Amino acid sequence: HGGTILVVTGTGTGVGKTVVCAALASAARQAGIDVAVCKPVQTGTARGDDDLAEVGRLAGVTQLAGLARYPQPMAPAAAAEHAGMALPARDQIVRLIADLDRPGRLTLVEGAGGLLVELAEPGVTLRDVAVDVAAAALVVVTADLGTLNHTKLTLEALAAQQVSCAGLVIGSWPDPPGLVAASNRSALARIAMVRAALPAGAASLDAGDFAAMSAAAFDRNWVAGLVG
Amino acid sequence: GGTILVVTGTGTGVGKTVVCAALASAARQAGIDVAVCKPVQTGTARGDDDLAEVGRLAGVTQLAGLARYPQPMAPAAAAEHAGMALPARDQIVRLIADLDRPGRLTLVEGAGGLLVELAEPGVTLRDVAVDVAAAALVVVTADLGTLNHTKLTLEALAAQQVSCAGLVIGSWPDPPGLVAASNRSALARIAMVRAALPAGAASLDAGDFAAMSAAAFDRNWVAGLV
Ligand SMILES: O=P(O)(O)OP(=O)(O)OP(=O)(O)OC[C@H]1O[C@@H](n2cnc3c(O)ncnc32)[C@H](O)[C@@H]1O
Ligand SMILES: O=P(O)(O)OP(=O)(O)OP(=O)(O)OC[C@H]1O[C@@H](n2cnc3c(O)ncnc32)[C@H](O)[C@@H]1O
Ligand SMILES: [Mg+2]
Ligand SMILES: [Mg+2]
Repeated sequence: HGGTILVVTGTGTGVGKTVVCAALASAARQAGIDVAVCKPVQTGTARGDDDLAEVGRLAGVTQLAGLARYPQPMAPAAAAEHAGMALPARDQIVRLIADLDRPGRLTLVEGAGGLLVELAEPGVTLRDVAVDVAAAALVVVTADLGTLNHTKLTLEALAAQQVSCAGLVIGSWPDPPGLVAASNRSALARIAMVRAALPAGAASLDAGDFAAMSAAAFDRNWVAGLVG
Repeated sequence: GGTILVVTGTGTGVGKTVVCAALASAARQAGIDVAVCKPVQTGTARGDDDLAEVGRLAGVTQLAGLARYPQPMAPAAAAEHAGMALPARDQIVRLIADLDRPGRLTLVEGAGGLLVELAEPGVTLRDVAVDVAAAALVVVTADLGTLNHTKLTLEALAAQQVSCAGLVIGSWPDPPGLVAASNRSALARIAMVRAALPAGAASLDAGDFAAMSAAAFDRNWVAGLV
């Protein structure tokens, strides 16, 4: 059974993971692909952080699946302990994802921060979860300096667990670029394939312009190729 | 040979140089002899000079480098902007092994994070630490995102059997905050935290710096390094 499961991870916190989910969901929806988006661990609710609500905003996705939510804008382990709550178990995240899986569906799973952040006790990360559900990983990266060492460390940690890499996406592309933010994209595109570079402030594009942005941002052929 | 530590970090601008200077300053006050190698320096046009920072703050005189690049980019893009090549793998490794003598603490600073291209073709500080059989001291932040970056760097080290000498928080803020103090406890759960240097230590003069560094590390560990 199953369709296509992609963890959408990142070189760090705040790199565009959520806008990239919403852009790839949008492009896949416009290709006729059914799309589910899953955020198993959500911190920062007491300041209004809601990555599922944002994905439904920008892309209209309705199949939005959550699990654990914590008020403080901290790492999940710290946020949960600050609230007196536990992290979810590994099999609770896996079940949440497996229930969404469906032939012909693209299910996108957003972690918390970067690849090795602890999501379930003890020390269970998005990479473990990717292993359990046989998912490949989209890696959201910046163009700022530091992006190369963080990307390489991230690709290395995936391959050490045989989690396949589906490419990279630049979460915020400034118009026009600069010498580092050009040599980086050139250096990034030498490390792996840049599936998209979402214009800066895509997160503020209204429903209309986001749909158009997303369709151009991604190679319509690559998208449709992710799911039979 | 003596003791060789590569002093790496989770990223750019995390305080690797001030930590070199701080550990060199503690080691000297423990009667240890210290050398620092910085094979590739970039950003010389705006006047970046990591080895001179160590000279001033800690009084090291054995300060070795191989290449200087004007543009403030990573080594590879700095070398390519200038139309000239990075040094070669053999030069860097041999410079350090020649620096290494018995009784000496020799610290090596790359550029940015562990896996940035340091020599040609695409050789990293990790490859250099393999060749010279160095351990790695890992300079980190206490900000959001440090646990992921730290775990990513520590796994990369261990994949090539380069031993982790410990963590050092390069800048400890005043006052900590909820995130920074939470991160400090969690970092300590994944490796030894040898020091957390106060924010602004790199601006101190040599006497203040030597006093801060003497208090920042544990005497026994420093004394045991060599
Ligand atoms: O938003 P954070 O806390 O970084 O959590 P995250 O790890 O899930 O973040 P992403 O990789 O998905 O990157 C995109 C999000 O960064 C958020 N963000 C961006 N700029 C911000 C700012 O100045 N202040 C607070 N949050 C911001 C913004 O809400 C994006 O949806
Ligand atoms: O100094 P950079 O360019 O970051 O390259 P690096 O790889 O050698 O960086 P380090 O980890 O060695 O140490 C952090 C540096 O950030 C420096 N820095 C300190 N205050 C700064 C400020 O206001 N603005 C920009 N950089 C600053 C600081 O002096 C350190 O040299
Ligand atoms: Mg997000
Ligand atoms: Mg430095």
